[PDB]
Amino acid sequence: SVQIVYKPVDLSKVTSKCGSLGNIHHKPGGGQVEVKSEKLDFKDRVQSKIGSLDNITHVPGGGNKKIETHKLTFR
Amino acid sequence: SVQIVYKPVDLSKVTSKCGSLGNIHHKPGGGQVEVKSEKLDFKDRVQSKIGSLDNITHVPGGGNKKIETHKLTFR
Amino acid sequence: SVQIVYKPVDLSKVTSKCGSLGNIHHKPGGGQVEVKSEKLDFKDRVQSKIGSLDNITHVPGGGNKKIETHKLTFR
Amino acid sequence: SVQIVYKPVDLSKVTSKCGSLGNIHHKPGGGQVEVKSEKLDFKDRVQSKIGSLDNITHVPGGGNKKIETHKLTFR
Amino acid sequence: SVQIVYKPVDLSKVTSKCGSLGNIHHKPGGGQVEVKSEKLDFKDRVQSKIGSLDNITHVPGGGNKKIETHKLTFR
Repeated sequence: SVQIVYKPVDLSKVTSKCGSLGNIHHKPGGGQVEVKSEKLDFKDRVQSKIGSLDNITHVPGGGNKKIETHKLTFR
Repeated sequence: SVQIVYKPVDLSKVTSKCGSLGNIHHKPGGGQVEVKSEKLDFKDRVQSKIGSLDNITHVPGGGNKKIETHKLTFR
Repeated sequence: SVQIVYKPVDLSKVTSKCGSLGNIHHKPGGGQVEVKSEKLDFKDRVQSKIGSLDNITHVPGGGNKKIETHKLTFR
Repeated sequence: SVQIVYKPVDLSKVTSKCGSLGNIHHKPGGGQVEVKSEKLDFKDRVQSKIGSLDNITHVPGGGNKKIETHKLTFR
Repeated sequence: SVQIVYKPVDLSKVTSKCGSLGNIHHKPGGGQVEVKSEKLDFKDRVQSKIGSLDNITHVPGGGNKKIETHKLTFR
């Protein structure tokens, strides 16, 4: 009596073409950093970062993404 | 009596063509940073970032995205 | 009575073509960092980072991603 | 009696600065070449070139030129 | 009586700076070449070139030139 036929068909394409990719320059924190501290009181947790941190250069030739989710729930 | 026929057909395409990609310059925090502190009281948690942080250069040749979601719920 | 036929068909493609990929320059923390501290009191945990930390250059020729999830739940 | 004092002083400079140089594409003779010849008479020297010849891509980072000529003639 | 003092002084400079140089593509003679010949008479010297010949890609990092000529003639 209860017939379920789940037939998803996918013939798709995610495509990229690039003749040339390059000459990328990333220069963070060229300038001068000066931190002068006198008579500081801390009564709890301290987190400090000084300088050039967590800087990213990401250059994928493709960088193509496909996300697909299939869910069948029967109750 | 209860017949369900789930037939999604997909023949689609997400496409990019680029003849050339380049000569990208990213220069964050060229200037001078000076932090002078005198007589500071902190009675709770402190988080400090000084300089050039979390700067991103992202250059994908494609960068093409396809998101697809299929959900069948029977109750 | 309860017949479930789960037939997902996938003939898809995630593709990239790059003629050339290169000449990438990443120079974080070129500048001068000076940290001068006098008479500091800390009554709890301290975390300190000074200089050039956690800097990333990521250059994949492809960098193509496919995520697929299939879930069948019967109850 | 005849005194000649030839003192040319040169402190000059020819200078170039280029942040990035690239992504140059040179595609000569992409099309189709068809040469059909019937019943030709030549009674003297023949020179023939067919296709893609003498094509130049010249990409100097500098390409700076200085020409200097000094001539002293006494008679 | 006849005194000649030839003192050329040269402190000059020809200089180039290039941050990056690249991603150069040279594709001559991609197309199709077809040469069909029937009943040709040649009564003198023949020179023939067919296809992709004498194609140049020249990419110097510097490519800086200085030409200097000094001539003293006495008669």
